[PDB]
Amino acid sequence: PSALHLIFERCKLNLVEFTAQDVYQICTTAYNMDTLGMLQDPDFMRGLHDAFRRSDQTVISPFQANLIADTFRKVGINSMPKEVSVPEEDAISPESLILVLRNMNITKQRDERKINEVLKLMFPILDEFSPTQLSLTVTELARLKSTNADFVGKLAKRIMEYNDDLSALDISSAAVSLAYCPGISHNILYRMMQIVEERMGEFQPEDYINVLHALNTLGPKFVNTFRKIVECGLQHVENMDAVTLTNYMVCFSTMDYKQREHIDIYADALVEVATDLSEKDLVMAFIALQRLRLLSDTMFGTMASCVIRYAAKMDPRNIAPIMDICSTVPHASDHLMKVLMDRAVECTRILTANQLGDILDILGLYPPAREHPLVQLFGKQARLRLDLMGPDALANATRGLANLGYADPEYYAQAAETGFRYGFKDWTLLEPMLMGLSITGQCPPTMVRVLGSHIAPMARSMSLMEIERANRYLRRLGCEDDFVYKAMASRVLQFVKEVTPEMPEDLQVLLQR
Amino acid sequence: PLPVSYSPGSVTSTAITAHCDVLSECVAKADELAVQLKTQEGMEEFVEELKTSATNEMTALVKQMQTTPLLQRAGMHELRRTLYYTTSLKERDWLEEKQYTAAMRMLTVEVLRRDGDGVLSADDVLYVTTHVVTANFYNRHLWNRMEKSLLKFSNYENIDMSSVKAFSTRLFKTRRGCAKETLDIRRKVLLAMSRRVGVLANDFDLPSLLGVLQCYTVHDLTPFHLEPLAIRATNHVGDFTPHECATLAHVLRKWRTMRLEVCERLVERICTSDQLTHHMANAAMIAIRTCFNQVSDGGRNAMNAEPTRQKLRAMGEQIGCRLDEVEYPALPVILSILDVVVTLKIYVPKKCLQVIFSQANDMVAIVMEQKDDPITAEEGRQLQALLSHYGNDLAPELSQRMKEAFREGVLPDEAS
Amino acid sequence: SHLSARNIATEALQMKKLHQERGGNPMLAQQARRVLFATSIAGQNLDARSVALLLNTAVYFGMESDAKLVRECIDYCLKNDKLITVDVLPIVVTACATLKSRDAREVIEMQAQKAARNAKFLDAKDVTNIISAFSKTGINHEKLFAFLSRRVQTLARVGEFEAAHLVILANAFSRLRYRDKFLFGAIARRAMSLRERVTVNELVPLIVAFSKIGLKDPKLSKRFATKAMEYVDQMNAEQVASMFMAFAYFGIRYDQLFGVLTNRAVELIDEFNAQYISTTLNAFQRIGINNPELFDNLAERALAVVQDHDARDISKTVTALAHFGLKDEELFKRLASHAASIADQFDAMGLVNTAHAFARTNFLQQDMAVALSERSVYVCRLLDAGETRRLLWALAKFQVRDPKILTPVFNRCLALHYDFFADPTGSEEIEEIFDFYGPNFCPPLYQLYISRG
Amino acid sequence: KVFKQDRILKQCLDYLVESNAAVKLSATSIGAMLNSLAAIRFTYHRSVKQFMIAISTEQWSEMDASPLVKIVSAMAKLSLRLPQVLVHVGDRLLDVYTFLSPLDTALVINSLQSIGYGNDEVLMMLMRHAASSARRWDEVSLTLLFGASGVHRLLRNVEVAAPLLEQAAGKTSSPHLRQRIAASLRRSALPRALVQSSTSLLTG
Amino acid sequence: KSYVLKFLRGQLPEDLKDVNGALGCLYGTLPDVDEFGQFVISPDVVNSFHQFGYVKMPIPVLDHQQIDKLADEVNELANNVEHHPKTERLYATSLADLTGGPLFFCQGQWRAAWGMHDLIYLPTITVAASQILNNSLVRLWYDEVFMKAARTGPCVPWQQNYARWQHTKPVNHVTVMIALDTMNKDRGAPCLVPGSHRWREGGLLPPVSYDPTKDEAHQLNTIWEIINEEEGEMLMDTPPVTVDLRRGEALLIHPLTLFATHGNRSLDAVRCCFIHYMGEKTYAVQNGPLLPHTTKFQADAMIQGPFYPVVFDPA
RNA sequence: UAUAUAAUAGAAUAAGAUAAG
RNA sequence: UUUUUUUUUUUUUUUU
Repeated sequence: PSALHLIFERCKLNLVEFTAQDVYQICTTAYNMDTLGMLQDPDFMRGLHDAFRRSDQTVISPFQANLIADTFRKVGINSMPKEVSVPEEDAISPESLILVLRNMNITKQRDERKINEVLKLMFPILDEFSPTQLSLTVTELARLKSTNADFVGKLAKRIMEYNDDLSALDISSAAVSLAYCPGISHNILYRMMQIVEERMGEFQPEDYINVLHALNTLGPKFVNTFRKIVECGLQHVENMDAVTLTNYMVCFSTMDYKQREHIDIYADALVEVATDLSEKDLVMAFIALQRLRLLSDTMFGTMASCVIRYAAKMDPRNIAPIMDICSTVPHASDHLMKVLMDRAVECTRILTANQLGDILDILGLYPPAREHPLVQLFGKQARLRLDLMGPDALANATRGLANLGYADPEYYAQAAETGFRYGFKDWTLLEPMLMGLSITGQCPPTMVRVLGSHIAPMARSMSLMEIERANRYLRRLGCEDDFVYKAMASRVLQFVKEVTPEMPEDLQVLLQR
Repeated sequence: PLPVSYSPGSVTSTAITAHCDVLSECVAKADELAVQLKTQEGMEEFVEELKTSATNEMTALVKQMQTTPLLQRAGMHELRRTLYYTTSLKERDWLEEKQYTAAMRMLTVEVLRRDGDGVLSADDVLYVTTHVVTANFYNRHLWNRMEKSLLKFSNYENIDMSSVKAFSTRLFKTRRGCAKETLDIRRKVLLAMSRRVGVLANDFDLPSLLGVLQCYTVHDLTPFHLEPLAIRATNHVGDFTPHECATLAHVLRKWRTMRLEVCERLVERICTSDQLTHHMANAAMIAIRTCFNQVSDGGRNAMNAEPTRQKLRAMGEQIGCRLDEVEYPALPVILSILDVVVTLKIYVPKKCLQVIFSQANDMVAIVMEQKDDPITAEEGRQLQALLSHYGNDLAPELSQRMKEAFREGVLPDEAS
Repeated sequence: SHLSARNIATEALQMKKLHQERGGNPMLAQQARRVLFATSIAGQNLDARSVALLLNTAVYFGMESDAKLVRECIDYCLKNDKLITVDVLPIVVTACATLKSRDAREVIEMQAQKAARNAKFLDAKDVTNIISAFSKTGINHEKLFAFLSRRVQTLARVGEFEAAHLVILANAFSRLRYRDKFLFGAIARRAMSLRERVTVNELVPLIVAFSKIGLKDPKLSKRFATKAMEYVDQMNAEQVASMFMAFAYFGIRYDQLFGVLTNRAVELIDEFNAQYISTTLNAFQRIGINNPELFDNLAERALAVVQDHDARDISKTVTALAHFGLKDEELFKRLASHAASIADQFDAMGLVNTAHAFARTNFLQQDMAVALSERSVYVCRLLDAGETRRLLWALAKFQVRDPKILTPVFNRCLALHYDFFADPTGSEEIEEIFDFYGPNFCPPLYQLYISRG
Repeated sequence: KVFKQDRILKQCLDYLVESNAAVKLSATSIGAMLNSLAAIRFTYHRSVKQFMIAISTEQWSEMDASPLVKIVSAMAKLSLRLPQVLVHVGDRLLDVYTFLSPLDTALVINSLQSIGYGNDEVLMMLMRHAASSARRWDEVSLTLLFGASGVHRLLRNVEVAAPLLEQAAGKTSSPHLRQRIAASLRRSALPRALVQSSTSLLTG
Repeated sequence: KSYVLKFLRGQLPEDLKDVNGALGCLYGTLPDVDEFGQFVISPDVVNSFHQFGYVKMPIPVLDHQQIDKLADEVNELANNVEHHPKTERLYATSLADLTGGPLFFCQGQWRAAWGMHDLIYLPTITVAASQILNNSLVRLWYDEVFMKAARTGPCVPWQQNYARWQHTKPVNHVTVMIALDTMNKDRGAPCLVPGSHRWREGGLLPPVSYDPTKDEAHQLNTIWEIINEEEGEMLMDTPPVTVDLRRGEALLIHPLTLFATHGNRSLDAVRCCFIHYMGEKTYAVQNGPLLPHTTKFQADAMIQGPFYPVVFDPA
């Protein structure tokens, strides 16, 4: 290929004047056919990237620039499309600021100063917007996570004014984008939901999905619209997609739907076709079913069987919810539980502090986890992660490791020092540390003094059984401060004003000291 | 003999002085024409001719500096005035970007060379820093070295008064829209000279006294070394114009020196004005509230606390009756004045309330019907509550207007 | 190891923690540097937390502002200003502290304005982290400091902070030179209300900060002195030297505490290093207490270990020995020969202090003198008139007479002639300088000197 | 030449609008000018909007198929959204849809999707015509059709989407397009069995 | 030592020469003292260098990602709107006047940049350089980078490396050229005489006068002006040869070989790195420092110190 | 009878001495 | 353990 070799050489040496469209065409033919060694050759791609960086990318669409950048990144060249400036005074048009926002959204490089500038050049010319342009700019602003609620409210009012000129998809997209905006007013939301429910008989499944997402985001303040959509969709329940059924479950859990008659129908329809769900959708369906108190003997088995085919490659952020669901439910889940423990053992390296703490906490009281090899690995990993644990993640990890019988005095001492650095606010944030120390039953006297000084103010808000547990922990640790026992006895006196031998031995010993 | 190369910042006269004298005379004439105006096209013709002459002179100076090693043979005063004119002609828009950058790059290079030698006195550092940061010309090494050398407070101990005043005014005037990265070095320049200002407290004149205090306060700096600087002003009230007493009250409040005794004199001096304005009344109300919040019901003189409040209330009424002469620019001023009056239970005549609410109605009769253009919803709610407390018969139009505005939703939220 | 950018930032933060507060293992630093070298966030979208963590970990591990990762993180911080909430503000501020570019200054100023605006809605964690982060940047926003001090006082009136928070708060507010007696009084009250929850490790730094801030009240020092006297037995050499320095900074003549501290110091004489010896000698110089047996012990230990002596340690040691009068023969020789080797590490004022200490004791070694004189050309720019006078007198006693070395010193003297010739002391020093160098070596300074001003 | 000097073309378009020459120009000339303007991402959309508005309904009434599809494609690529031009386009499509080539049909469908056309009857009947002539669709036509933004909206009926899906499975040989079509089928409103079979055919 | 603050315990020293070895960036780390045997150059390459005075290594010495990193660092060094940190750590830079020009040259970069510091300690080039100098010790002297303009990059006239290195006593030097980009006769490939390293028994031709206000023809044709008749007879048979280098290609050059670099007539910039390695037993000539702000040597003192680190030591 | 389309999000988490005016 | 906070401040007379 003498001609091909010459062309490649001339491209490599940066001696060819390339336009943005030519680079786009070369990228497309390299990514589609790739009969030649274009992507495999590094020098040619480096030369093409050098030509693209110095070119004029205004003559290509944001999608084309994004595709060029993706093609360059697929081989290793760190490429990023240029940022377009705000149009000048003559080119200030409703169709150009929307283009600026669209390019900012597509290329995934958002500048808030540019957003403010194009939001201040849109207000004077806001009267020139087409009905669809408003529904486009609302979603574009929502996808940029803008915090300007007044502009979105004005846009929503205008969208309401041109109701008859908009399709169902535009109305649903405007509704969901409005629901995603945090600071928007509630009267506008009520008007939009009324508009949606008036034009609700034309909805496609995509519009159903958008409306369900909007309702879930808004919350249980909008029960009437959810009731209307539940009553309408009862005809389509059998012939319905799985994802929208999962969204129905999520909305049912969120709104606390007391009408448990249609919930059974929708749940049965979901469990019929639950085989066609991905990781996130299946996890959300599990959580929604648990929070609605729907896990029966048979549907739990089918959902667990569906989870089995996914448990091998679950994300580290989707292991704790399934463990919690299995823990709360009283049915048989030994096989799924073992697979999840194996996956957690595999993922122990990348697990963060919170996820590791949750995994340890769920398996604190699990009998089969006592002899499983995850205990030592998780203990070492928690000791490593102890610097990054928070006030609650540390407590969860300590509770899980103490309940599992993992014995390592150094880890519990370091946890005590970390807790002293953070400080304690609830008894549930201090008890796991005490039982972890009592597992080994040894600590320096300064640790005992600090623990007692933390416990003493907290003794005025403990139940009698918790006082018994605290006294047990303090006796095991070997405390001798008198004010702590004074406060404990003072609290005990209120519940049992009688010093009669009726109370157990520990109580008489406590009040004696 | 050693080859020292130190020349005083303020003999060794090169062609730079001759170049700069022409610029000085041309700028002086172009400035004098502005005073002569108070034939706009006619005087614009002379302005254009002078601008072209100055541009040609600066072009010749830049070419001479580039071609010939004149900077090394130059002294220091000529270098400083060259920097001054290079920065000053740009804000007057008599130079282009290319020429300005070409001159200032060489100026910074020569300044860095002299700093490396060590011949930069404690005054030249301040001069270069103030005339560079206010022009917002960024050179990394120059900025870093100046910021590091402004931390040797032992050097800046015997600076002259005139240089202190010049730097203070230069930093004060161009503070309004300065870039954020300049603020920290501005504060460092102000603080390096703070001790010298402190020992200069008993030497300033009163307008310059307030100028320096306002310059330090607007740069969110309240150093302790300038503590006497305020005190003398507190002990020298009665020589100030009525308008200046408002800024003096604000400065004293921000300096933790506002007490009852000085507040009485400040309120009295404000009351001697020919006609009140929004600034004076607002400052008086804020000062009255601040002093009213400084009495304790269980303190050393808790029994004597009740008369003091009464006294303050009386002084409040002194401003309360003269509340119609002012012209409110924005709603927050009205809201602050009314809130101060209501919280302290000050008595206000019905005529003053009528005028205040009429101006408020005329102000809110812009945001909702024009709708082209920032009154937040909470501010409108506070205004409605105030009107309801004082009665809706005062401004019947305003009540309905606010109600229809809240129904419509024209007023945005605070979160937005 | 291939990982997502968030999964890389998490391990980077863990590596930073382990290398920071669990021993400075060089292998961890090298691995973190190698991992962060190839890390880029140009394409992937991340939270503000992940970007802030990446920027902080990159800046911590020696990465300057010229790198790609630092540039991308600073660009993200400049563009998306509203996503950097209070939770992730101190991380960005701490990362930008060392950087001194224009973008770093803009980011620091924007974060300062944000913190000063929202200073009344924070909690103990957020306030402590924000003030600690703003301590490191050297910023001088006094209004922000006043707002944060007010919030600290209100939040500590209800017993919110604890030992670690108080230590961090005191250190941050002392480094920023904010002499608010009410704020430090509130911090002290909160500390004393934490009975037996302020251990030695949390008590020594508090005393050090309270000494450094320079509080006029002398009643506060008494309580710290008594509590230290109670806690002497549980201390290593580090804290003994630390409180020597602290109670030298206070400047109050205590007797029992000093005796017990000296007993504990001579107990641990086999654990003292160069920095601890230098700190103890400097503290004794500052307080003026003459303790010759302890000085002999410290001199012997400093003779035992000389390689650990850094430029700061060398300077402090020689200055203290020269001021006190006690001096050894071979110890000075070892120190001078070592300082000759590391003459390229002395600071602007440490060099002057070392040279003047060696000149004042009439100890002249050719190698050390030559090294210090040749080095005294990159530091003359950063010298005050008194330090310049001291260095010039040291050079005159050293008999250098080298124009390449003399002309920058004389340039500095001429550029600061008012503060040079009007010093209340040093008139005899300048007289000896000019007697050595004569009138013809530098005309203008002679003409000024025969004019007395 | 991919030459971008928008001031020159703005002056030319201002002369075109001021001279009232848009009411006498030919349909193919209008399409060519609009396509040339769109090919370089013209900045001043106000001039193009005025130029397109100025033309009368008489021209819209008897436009041929190809110039009309060129005009609507140039409108879509310029991000132009005109409520009153689109109704003329819709009635003209109602008149002359039967003469559209498959590539013209794909271009019309994807361009109308790109401008968020609210009419559903025209889109549904265009999709029905495309399904009727599915045996002749090329590769680029299928990429243009199934590459539309809201493609899953149009895949309403099994009749309108079965031959198109089988033709795409037979002809299309790009993994990314097959994945996109499978995702659209998942998000569509087709019967579950057809979706499952099509996903099985396309992926794997 | 002293006490380092907690947030400063990971920072690198101001001068990167203070680092005893090489950072972990670029390649992982230096291998073991007995694992350096896999970087030996072939004897045929040694003979070719000794015959021609230059040779290009058989394989590229850096992978592509490392080349991108090095190019990015070179780009950041030549920054003008925001000057590079540690700029004052260089021996000399083209932006000392803050203006710049078509050709950007930077010397002493290894003290002020990561990666560039690690480039000094590359086993692939250091082992070959040691093999060139009779298998002995090698000490880095200094390095530089050239970056030409987009379309008006000037051409360096004919030059001999030793013409400026008169402070070093013996002729014991070697130069390694790394091409961070793809070079050509129109883009900046080096053109050098195939046999000029053995002319005049090791003497140096006089400095060449060039006019910096004209085209490349006279710049490349001054060689005839600077040579004598016999040198012309030698040159006629073997004309100067331009070697085209790709990314990562390394070129070993004798200090006495006449070489020049063609200008840049491509559509973008081109970057190249030169690293000059001495050998052991290389002595000075005069008192004072060889490079600006470096250690001051004696009359005939052997060259050593932190400014000239040892990068490879056999046995 | 024409050379070409491209958008789905999840994680709440605190280290600590600069030879000053 | 009881001291303090909430403005659109813009008026400094040099030849640098």
